[PDB]
Parts: sequence; structure tokens; C-alpha cells
Amino acid sequence: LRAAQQQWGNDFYKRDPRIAPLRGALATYGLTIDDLGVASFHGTSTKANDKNESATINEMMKHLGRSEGNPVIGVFQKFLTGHPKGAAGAWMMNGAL
Amino acid sequence: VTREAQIKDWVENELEALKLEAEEIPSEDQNEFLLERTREIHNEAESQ
Amino acid sequence: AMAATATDKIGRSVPAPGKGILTTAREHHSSVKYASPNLNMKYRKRQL
Amino acid sequence: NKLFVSKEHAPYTDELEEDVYLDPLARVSKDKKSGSLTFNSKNIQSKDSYINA
Repeated sequence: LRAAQQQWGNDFYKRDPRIAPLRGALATYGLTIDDLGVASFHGTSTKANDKNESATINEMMKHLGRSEGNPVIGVFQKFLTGHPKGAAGAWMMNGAL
Repeated sequence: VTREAQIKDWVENELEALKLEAEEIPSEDQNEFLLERTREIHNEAESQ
Repeated sequence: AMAATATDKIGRSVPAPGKGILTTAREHHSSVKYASPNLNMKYRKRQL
Repeated sequence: NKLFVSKEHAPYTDELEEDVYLDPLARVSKDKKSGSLTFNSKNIQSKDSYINA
């Protein structure tokens, strides 16, 4: 049974080209790409990164068919703390919770 | 090989479930809807 | 619900970021005219 | 002394760079002109290979 679950409940988008990994990541709770509320940016504050990090977030919402006029909300944790070269994604996953 | 029997007859129960669905809901814009669902069944059969 | 690291290719030039993660959205929109049943839960629940 | 031949340009070109990234059935192919293995815009999210896989 716990194998029939992951066929139809958890890993039902693994063997499917037309369900992006991030779309099916949410589609397993009845969420849609539109319910991706926030995007805690790396936001390192370098001139190349924020230009690029913001760029790439756009297409993966542009491609997944996010509703026009429903943007994700940029949270830039690093303004307070700085860049803990390695600890970063664990401060911003820490805050994201 | 026992489960393969469960999976074999499963699609013959699924592809027939398209015929009660696929020639009544859409128009003759069909071989694009069929090739959409008959592939998905074939793929839902493989990963099964 | 998802975590995935991504890179272009061989370790080539460190200090510049790139497309890498965009691949977490790789999906195929070649034929979207028909509905994909697997995205519904009322359909995945029946199979289970 | 040519075992290691460093790539110079990726299999995709910048205009196809993100088009490859999540059309997930994008297969590289041979280029009759260059002879190398590069991505064509003719088979990126081409709906013939995009579902039958």
C-alpha cells in the first residue's frame, strides 16, 4: 500500500515530462503554482546576482503559467544579517519557516 | 507476474474507460485528445 | 516539498551565477489542449 | 596531447539557453555544418517528442 500511495500521492509526476518538478511538488497538496506566496531571495547584494536571481525567478513563473499580476514577494533576509558564506540558505530557510 | 496481471487488465479497463469518455465529450478533434490520454495511460501503465 | 541543486556543466568558472535552477521547472507544453488527469486529485484518489 | 579538449561553447546557444532548461525532452543532435553536437530550436518543446516520452 505505501507503494501505491507514492504512485498516486507523492511521486505521481516523476515519470511525466509535462508536469514540472516544481509544479508537481505543489500539485500533491492541491496547491497550484499560484499559491507559491513568497520567494526568499538569496539577495546577496551583488550587482550580478540580484539581477540574475530575480531574472530566473521570473521565467520559472513565466513558464509555469503563474497568473498574470500575481507576483511572488521578495524577502531579502541578508539586509540584517549579511552573508554567512555557508550558513545562508539555512538562515533563509530558517526565516522562511 | 501476478501483479503484472493486475496491471495488464488494468489498462484494458482504462482504455475502454476512454471510449465511454473520448467519443462523446469532444468533437472529431479527437486524435490529439486520444494521443494525449492514450499516451498517459501507456505511461501510467509503465510506471505501474 | 522540493529541494534541488543545479549546475550548468563541469566546474569551469566559479564567480558567476547562471540559469542552473531554472531547470526545476522543465516541463513540456507541446500539447496542452487536452487535460492532464494526473493533476487532479479526484482522479488520483480513484486509482488508489 | 589532445585527450582533454575543453569545451568552448555549450551545446545550447544563449538564445536557446533557457528554452532548453525546462522543455525536458530537449535532445542535442548533430549539426551538418559544424559537426558538433548542439541543440536546435527545431526540437525544443517540439510537441512530437514532448509527450511520447
